[PDB]
Parts: sequence; structure tokens; C-alpha cells
Amino acid sequence: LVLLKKAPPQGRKLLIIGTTSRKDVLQEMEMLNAFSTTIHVPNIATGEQLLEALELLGN
Amino acid sequence: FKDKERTTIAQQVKGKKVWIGIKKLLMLIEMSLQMDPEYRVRKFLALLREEGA
Repeated sequence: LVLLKKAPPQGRKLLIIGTTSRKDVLQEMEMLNAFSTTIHVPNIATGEQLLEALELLGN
Repeated sequence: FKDKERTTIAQQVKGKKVWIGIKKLLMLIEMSLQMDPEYRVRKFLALLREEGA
């Protein structure tokens, strides 16, 4: 997390992507604020998305 | 942010209470900036709606 808040020498630029299956313990350890933004990825909620995915795969 | 946008925000801020910090604010203006001109302020504000509350 120091690396998330660290800058390289000027002019250089990066992005650092992370993943996890939980936000809750990470908020508990106060690393979440270091992350500039978040994305909730949703999970498949609908038979519509399901069956159209299956139209795609065609199995 | 041009003066028009300054005002465009400024109408509805003063009725509200702000808890913010600078180093976040930079990224806010930035990520909101990369949209087209009409969207820019809308995105900045709308992020602040949840962020500063």
C-alpha cells in the first residue's frame, strides 16, 4: 500500500489494478482509501443474461 | 473549471456540508474531466454526492 501511494520519478506514469472477492476486511485494514476508485462487478442476476449468453456460446 | 461551471456547482453546494480532502480532490476533478464538456461537472458533483456524504 505504500506502493499504491508512491509515485515514480516525474514524467513517468502507471496504473495498478487489483482484485479481490471482498471489500469488507480491506476497509477494516484501511487500505481501501488508498485505492483511487472502485468497481463493483455485479454477478449474473437474470435468466435473460443467462440464456443470451447461451445463445452466444451455442452449446 | 471555467467560471460558468464554478457557478454551476456553487448554487447547490452552500446549502450542503462538505467533508473532503485535497489529494482526493485532484483525482476527482481529473477523472470527471476526461468526459465531454457537459458531462464533466455532472460527474464531479455526482461523485461528490456519495463521497462527501
